[PDB]
Amino acid sequence: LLVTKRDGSTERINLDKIHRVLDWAAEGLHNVSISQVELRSHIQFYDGIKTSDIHETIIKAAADLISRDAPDYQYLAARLAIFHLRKKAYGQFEPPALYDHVVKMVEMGKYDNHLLEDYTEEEFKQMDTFIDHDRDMTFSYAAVKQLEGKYLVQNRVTGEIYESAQFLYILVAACLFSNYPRETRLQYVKRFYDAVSTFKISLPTPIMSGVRTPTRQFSSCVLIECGDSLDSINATSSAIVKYVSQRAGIGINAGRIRALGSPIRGGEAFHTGCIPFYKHFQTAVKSASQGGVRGGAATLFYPMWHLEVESLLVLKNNRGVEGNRVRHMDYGVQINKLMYTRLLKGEDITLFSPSDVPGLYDAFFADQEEFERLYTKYEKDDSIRKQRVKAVELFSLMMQERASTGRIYIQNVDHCNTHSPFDPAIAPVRQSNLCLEIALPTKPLNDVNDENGEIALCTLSAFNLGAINNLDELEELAILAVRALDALLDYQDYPIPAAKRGAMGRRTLGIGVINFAYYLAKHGKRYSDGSANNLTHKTFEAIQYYLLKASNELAKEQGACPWFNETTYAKGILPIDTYKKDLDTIANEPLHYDWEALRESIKTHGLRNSTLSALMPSETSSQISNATNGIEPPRGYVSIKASKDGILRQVVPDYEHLHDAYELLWEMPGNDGYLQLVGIMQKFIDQSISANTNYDPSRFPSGKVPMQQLLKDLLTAYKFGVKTLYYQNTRDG
Amino acid sequence: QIDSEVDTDDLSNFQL
Ligand SMILES: Cc1cn([C@H]2C[C@H](O)[C@@H](COP(=O)(O)OP(=O)(O)OP(=O)(O)O)O2)c(=O)[nH]c1=O
Ligand SMILES: Nc1nc2c(ncn2[C@@H]2O[C@H](COP(=O)(O)OP(=O)(O)O)[C@@H](O)[C@H]2O)c(=O)[nH]1
Repeated sequence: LLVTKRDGSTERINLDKIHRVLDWAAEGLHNVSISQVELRSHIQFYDGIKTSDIHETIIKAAADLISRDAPDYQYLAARLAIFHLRKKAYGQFEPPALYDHVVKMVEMGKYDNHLLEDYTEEEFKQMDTFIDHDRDMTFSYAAVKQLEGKYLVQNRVTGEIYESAQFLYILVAACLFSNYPRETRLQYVKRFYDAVSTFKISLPTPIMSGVRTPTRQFSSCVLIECGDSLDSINATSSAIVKYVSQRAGIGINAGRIRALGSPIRGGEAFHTGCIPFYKHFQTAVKSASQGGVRGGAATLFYPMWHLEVESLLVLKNNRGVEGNRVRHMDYGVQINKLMYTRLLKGEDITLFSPSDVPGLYDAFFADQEEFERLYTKYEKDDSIRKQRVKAVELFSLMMQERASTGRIYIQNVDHCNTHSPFDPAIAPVRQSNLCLEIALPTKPLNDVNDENGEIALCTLSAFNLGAINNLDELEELAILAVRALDALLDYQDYPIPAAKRGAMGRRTLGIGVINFAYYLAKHGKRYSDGSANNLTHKTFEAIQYYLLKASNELAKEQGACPWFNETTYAKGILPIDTYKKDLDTIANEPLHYDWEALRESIKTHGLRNSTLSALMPSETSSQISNATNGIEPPRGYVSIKASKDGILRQVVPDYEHLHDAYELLWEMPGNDGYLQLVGIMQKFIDQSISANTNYDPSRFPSGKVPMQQLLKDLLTAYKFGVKTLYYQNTRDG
Repeated sequence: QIDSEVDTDDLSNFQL
């Protein structure tokens, strides 16, 4: 059996060497058969097979045995993969010295040159002693696939990988704390590196692949508000094109655009509608996409009383004339208490065009008393153009469309402003983002470079709840997370004036969690019966407490954010003072942290960041740490994903011992349990949460989800202070 | 599949 090498030279097969590596990789794993792997891969060998191909074959062999019954194959495959990547980058298993590596990469143009200016060779020597390359042996197969696929520095054309996981982690840390005083700089670098290398803190895909390289584009979320004017419509559109070329998710508020038929310039023109403009936003969003579908996503918001709401509600409906359909954008309907009350009483809802009702739109977000006043006034005013619809009809039309597409989202505007970090009089929250978890203030532009406009941006990350022993571990973790992301806000580039304005003014952050499901599993709690309410309350109090502590400490050191005076925090108001009171009936856990000490310290020294927390979905970050995604229950014990190399399988964390503890997604009898946990989480979260709603046809008579049930769950969510609602999953069975 | 049947008399009691 002849073997061919990298230079294309022939050597004789050495089956004992292969076995050694397999043995190595298996160390410490349970229920994995080395022979099983050898049988399956040896049969595909042949005379003159390249060495790389042998590696791929054994890797896949291992990978194909991943299962619930033997989840440690995930690691057998992983380690084999890691081994192969080491040799692929360094030409041996052992990684080079940090300094040598960085020098080589800087010379090749793969790493930023500032790294060498910012740190001395002695400092790089010191950093090398922090690194633990044996941490590469703790990844799961799925995780290594992601790492190799979209994180590790590489040549996309030639397929060459230039680095390994541990250099990624150390250098990310290096970059983010490069402007720190020399007395504390490396202390912070080591602590952050440990956090992320031992999976305690999860960082977003953009940061993970970019920080350390020459780029400066790290923005993933941008919220744009569009005024009712051709200049603003053009500005918005221009802004989206710039941002989607750089991979940012976009949240667009286009609620002010006047309705179809409305007058233009007087009576010399009569509006064309919003649809046309919506279609213009869609092409802007998809402007940097392969073909015109792929990547670049956006969620467009509008009030429920808009005059064109019935046409807006069915924009993604897959059945209709092309000129009345904007299918490739998700929508977020904005509701408030008044609208829900009309439904409960079986009354009508009046539809108005924003241009015809002075003060109404603003009141909708910042003052519910004033909104009701104005709203009833204008209903009776006969000079105002309006339309009446039955609240049950509108809610069902909306819910039918949300049920069938899964992508018609809700946003409770009152909850977003009565319980938030911002003062609604000065900086109201009028929209959300792509995934409905960000909620930041925005101002319309009159031109792309308008400096008086405001585009919201948000930097994200997350805490791995399955990697901490006790909740007081979150103090260190919050320090590292806040400090690193605040440094990033000054590191990255801002293509549009208005976006820099918001980032430097308010320095807003969005830190959330991953691995919730696993966490609940190991504490013997479930989602559906209410058994996790108090633990969730305890857990989310810790997270918010320590995050505010971190941000507050940072403000002492480096000054609060410019526009800190527009926050409720500035007035001594806290998350615990404005939450939805109904919550008291479903959770009795006490506060365990000193919120009153903190209240005073915030008032006095302020916050570096106007917002700190936001619960977001995560697929890719969770994969790297073999964690359940965000706060959602797994759909099953094993995840299957498609790849060029083969089928990727990932087994939920500690399946061996917790299989009966988990509560799979379709096992829950309803949404109540989960909706209560979201409510409890929203007590303490600055922004919002990407809540889902899930329905299974086979649990209902005749396999049809009753509208009654859909409306009931909507109301429940409103009752416990839920700000937004993301996807609606319906089962395919 | 959904069953579009809304009972407004049942929802009316709900407290927001
Ligand atoms: C001029 C014009 C505007 N529009 C719309 C789209 C915009 O949302 C909206 C206003 O943009 P503009 O008409 O430029 O705004 P303006 O301040 O001039 O408005 P007004 O007419 O009240 O003085 O009108 C059309 O639909 N067709 C037209 O021919
Ligand atoms: N990673 C990533 N995030 C995006 C992208 N487009 C938008 N986002 C933002 O990223 C959030 C998704 O959560 P994140 O933790 O980044 O996801 P993950 O890292 O890809 O699993 C959304 O709320 C968006 O605002 C994208 O292409 N990739």
